Parts: sequence; structure tokens; C-alpha cells
Amino acid sequence: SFSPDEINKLIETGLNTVE
Amino acid sequence: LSFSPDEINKLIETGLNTV
Amino acid sequence: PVIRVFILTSNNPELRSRLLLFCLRIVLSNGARDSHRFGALLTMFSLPSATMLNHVKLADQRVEIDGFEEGSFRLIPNARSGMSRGEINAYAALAEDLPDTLNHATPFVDSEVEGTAWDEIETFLDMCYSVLMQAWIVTCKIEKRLQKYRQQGRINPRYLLQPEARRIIQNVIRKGMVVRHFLTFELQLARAQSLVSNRYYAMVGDVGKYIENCGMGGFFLTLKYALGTRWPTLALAAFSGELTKLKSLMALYQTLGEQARYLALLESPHLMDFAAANYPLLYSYAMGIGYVLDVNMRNYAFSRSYMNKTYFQLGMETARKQM
Amino acid sequence: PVIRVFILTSNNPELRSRLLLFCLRIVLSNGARDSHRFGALLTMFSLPSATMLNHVKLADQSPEADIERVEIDGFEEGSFRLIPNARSGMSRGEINAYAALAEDLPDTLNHATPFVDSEVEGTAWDEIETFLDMCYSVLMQAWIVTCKEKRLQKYRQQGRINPRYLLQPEARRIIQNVIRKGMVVRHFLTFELQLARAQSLVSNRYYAMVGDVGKYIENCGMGGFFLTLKYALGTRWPTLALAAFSGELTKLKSLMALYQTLGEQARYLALLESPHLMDFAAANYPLLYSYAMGIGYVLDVNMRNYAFSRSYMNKTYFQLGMETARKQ
Repeated sequence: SFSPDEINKLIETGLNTVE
Repeated sequence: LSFSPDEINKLIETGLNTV
Repeated sequence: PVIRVFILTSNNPELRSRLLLFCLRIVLSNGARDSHRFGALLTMFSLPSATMLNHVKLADQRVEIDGFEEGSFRLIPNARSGMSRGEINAYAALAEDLPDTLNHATPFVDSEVEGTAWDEIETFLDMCYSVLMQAWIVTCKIEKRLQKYRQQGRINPRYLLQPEARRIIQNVIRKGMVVRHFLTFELQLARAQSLVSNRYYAMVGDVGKYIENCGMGGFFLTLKYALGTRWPTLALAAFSGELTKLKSLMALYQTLGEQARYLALLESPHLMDFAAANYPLLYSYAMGIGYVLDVNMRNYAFSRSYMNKTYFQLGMETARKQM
Repeated sequence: PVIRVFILTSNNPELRSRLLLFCLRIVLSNGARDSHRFGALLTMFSLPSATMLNHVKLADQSPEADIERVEIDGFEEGSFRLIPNARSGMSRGEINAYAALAEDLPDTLNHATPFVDSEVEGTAWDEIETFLDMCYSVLMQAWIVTCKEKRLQKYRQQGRINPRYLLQPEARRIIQNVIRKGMVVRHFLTFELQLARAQSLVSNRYYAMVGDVGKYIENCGMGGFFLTLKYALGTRWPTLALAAFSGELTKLKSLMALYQTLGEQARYLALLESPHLMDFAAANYPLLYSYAMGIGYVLDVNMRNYAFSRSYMNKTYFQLGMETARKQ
């Protein structure tokens, strides 16, 4: 169901929201 | 000069029965 | 606890076929022990694989390459450059020790398969690929996959195994950590091409798509719908804990590298670290967002006990309001 | 930056030869960057290897780039201009830059060629035997300098490296330093050494020569460790129960358990520059190393050449070792 590539790893979303 | 695999040079942990 | 992998000294297809049908019987025999089943199963998987044979030599990770097959059976027992008389008769007895649930004392649904003259290379490779493809199908996550691989010609119906013979192979692979360790290498070589889609490795790559990232569905759906949107509701304080937890899980996937896509098959203890139960709020938020955005999300299960009913509705409301 | 590995759409020997010599000139050029030399060198090693070709994958977080396919080079020699296909993603500016790098050889190379013979690059690479002899000859010269004196005279006399394709010494040293700086290059070389060891290629002339070179590379810096295991410990000498050995015996137990734990990385500790390499140095067990050298001094005919002035050499436990193996 998912491609063998993970640009989905948005750690940037994580560290932005834990300000 | 060099050693092949077949590292039978692990008879020695039984050679460590003196431990 | 010795795992013996049989290697032959000749390409002639009649000997290759007899070795596979001999190893298949050991895997399915009543009296054999796991160690015997793991080694016979590795012998079957390595016959079409010059690369797995190159990982069976002293490697990997134990496995002794019993090999030394001159080696045609006299009938059902071997002739070894390597070992003893008593093991020849013991292995020969194990090959004729099938359970009564298999009709006509044969693993195949067609009683006259083993009697076939394995004269030519194509009748062995068609037999070898059909048997191994039925093995590959039961090694992860079968109802209708066989119907697909039958119509696509990946399994010759003449070489179908009886259902009991498939289920025993399924559990032997399940119990065999060493067997699944060598299966990962075949999947890794399946992708990155082989011989303009070698008929075997093209089929393995196809089966690979099912095995890779098995059990990571909730993890990737959460990364997609909850963290791919970057919507203001992510800053709710009830997400703060699961936010950092998903950040370590993402770091963990990157650190594992090649083994990351094979956690379920490799029996990694890290696999259930990725389960949705460890971040049930952001998971319910992601499912609500996916319910609205993606048409394929319904009907999903949504029957998990840790699914939060209100955070699912927050996700729906956050996603629906693209107005 | 990007590590560019060019590969072909054709089994054409002349194209395989031109790509080889193109890449060789990029490794030796004055103006190339380390990333250009690493990729140009991996391209050379990959030409006779189907395995390394499958190892170079962009899929999983690549610093590698296949550049994807290259059809042919510019036809007139002196035009090192690549011709990539669609979905290649290479801009004209980069084809001229690469063509300029292939002509920018240092002045220490006589006749502006990497080879001692000035008429080698001008050879018509018509037949696959002319390429394969050339490809194997220069790749072999790169394998000898990967190691950590003149084995060229050996390999020339015996199984072939063709003197016609001898590199000039300045070209060899530059390749040697690129391999040393390139961790990525040495990472792929281990897969070739592993493949030469497990042989379905016993008849392949290239992997046979790689496996012989690999005998020198594999377990480099492990001699003192394996000799100690062989002599001090290959048999149950009763002097092993001396209390002065009690500490080093457990040390070698952890060292041997370490060798098993690392698996196949254990064979290439010096090549991959692993910190664990020094853990196997004899200075961590000087008493037993001294005891094993004495045993092997009287037991083996060949150990006249090895015992050469070690700082931690005890010289008293050396005498205990020879007296233990003196009479059996």
C-alpha cells in the first residue's frame, strides 16, 4: 500500500509542533 | 602467510577449559 | 543442533529434482526435528539461487554445508563424500514418513507427479518454481493468492501442493529464524533487478511487495494523515507525548536501514514498537483525517480497542474544513 | 555531494573500454572532486561485476546516483562527452565539465596518458578480449594498491596482468590515495572480496585474481591474533594454567567472541578502518603472544621471518614458550 520510499518521514512536522 | 577461513582456530575456547 | 544444507556436484536436472522432492518430504515428515526441516527447506530455496548458495557457505549470521552430493540417491538415501551410514538410512526413512492426511503418500494433489521422469531442465525449473512460489506465499502476513498466481502462470497447477503440505511449510518457516534470515537476502536481491526479470526473482520481487513493511500500516498512515498535513490541531497538548514518541520511531526506522522493511519477517523485537497502540491519539486523529480525505479508507476496520472515539471526530472535522 | 556511477545499455566492448578509460582519467584528473573520483572508480570496478552493479542502488537514502543510463560517448576521441537517455537528468553543462576533466591529466603522466605505453588508448577496442584483458589488467593494479611491494612483477609473470596495460607509477599512487580516502569505495570492494571467496566463479579469471589479492587484504593486522590462537592455545599446554596467563586468557576469550559477533565484517577490519581492529593487536596480550612466538619458533619452519623486535615482546615468556613445545 506504500511505496519503497519514505519522504513521509516529516520529522520537521514533529519538531515544529513541540516548540 | 595468511590464514584461510575454516577458522578451526576456535578449538581454543575449549582450550579455555583451564578457566 | 546442526542445520545441514545439501549441495550437489552436478547440474543434471534429474538429480536437482530428486533432491528437492527429497528435501520436501523431510520438511513434511512426522519424525524429523526442526533442525532437519530448516536445513531441507534451505536446500529447496537455494536450488534456483546461485546467490543463496553463496550465503550458505560457512555464512551466515550453525549451518554446516553438508553438501558433498556426488550424489544421486540409490533410491531415497544419499551417497555422501561427507558422513556416516546411520544417517543415510535415517534420512531415507524420514523421506517416507509422510502423515496420513496427504493422499496417496505424496505432497502433491496429483498422485503421479513424483513419478515423472525429470529428464529436462524446464520440467524441473517449472516444478521448482511452482513449489517455491507456494512456499513464498505462506511466509508472511492463502485464500485467493494461489488463484492469482495460477492464472498468471507463476504456479503450474500440475505441481500444486495439498493444503496440509502448505500449512506445515508455513509453520516450519514461522519457527525457523535461520530460514527467514536467508529469505531476506532473496527479497533484497529480488528487487534491484536480476537478469531482465529472471523468472524466479521476478516472482520473488512480486511476493516481496507483500512482505516488505508488514505490520507498519498504522505507523505509515499516521505519518501521512496526521503529520503530513501539519494542521494546527497537532499542537494540542494531548499530542505532545506521542509526537516525540513518533519522532523516536522515525529515527529508529532510519537507523535500521535495510532491515527496516523486514522487521516482521526477521522477528525483530522493534516491530511492535511501531504498533498504533503506542500512539492511540494521533492514530485516531490520523484515521479521522484519512476517512475524509481518502476514498480507500472506507471501509477500513476502525474496530481497534484503543481507537479514541472523540479524537477520530476531531480528525474528521480538521480535515473536512478545507473551505 | 553526489557520487556519480555511470553504467551502460550495451555490451559493446568498445563502449565498455571507452567508459573505463573515461573514468580512469576522472580519477587521475587534477580538477576533479573526491565525489567525482569515488563514483568514477566504482564505475570501473563495476564493469566486470554483475554483483556490484546490483549493489549500487539509489532506492534507500542514496548518496549514490546511477546517473541512469549512458548510451555512447562522443565519437571523436578527445570528445569525452556522455550521451545519456531520457529520465537521466544530466544537463549539458555537466557533459562539458566531465569532458574537460577527462583531458586534465597531470604533467607527470608521460604523453598525456595513464599508461606506460603511449599507444594503448589509441588501440581499437573491437573485441571483448582486448577490453577484458585491459579491464582486468588495470583493475588488478587498483586491487594491489588497496592493500594496507612489487606484486606487479609476480602477477605479470604468472596469471596475467598484461604489461601492455601497465599504469605509470604516478597513476597508481593517485588511485591508491583515492581508495584510502574513499570509505564508500572500500565498502563496495568488500562485496567483491566476499564474492571471490564464495565461488560459483572458480573458472572466472577475474574473481580468481580478486580472491588471491583478497587473501592478503582479509584479516590484515590479525596475524598476531591468529598465531597466538594457533600456538599458545591450539593445544592444551599445561603451562596455560599459570596465573600470569589468567587475565589474558579471558581477554582472548572476549576477542574471539568479538570475532564471531561481527560476522563478515571481521574479515575486513583493516579495509573498513574499524576501531575494533586495534583490539586484536598483540599489545593487549603480550605474555601469551610472547608464549606463542616461542612455541612457533621451535615448531614451525616458517617463523624465522616474523619475530622482529616487538616493544612489548617479553623475551622471558618467549623462553617459556619454546621450552614448553621443546619436547612433546
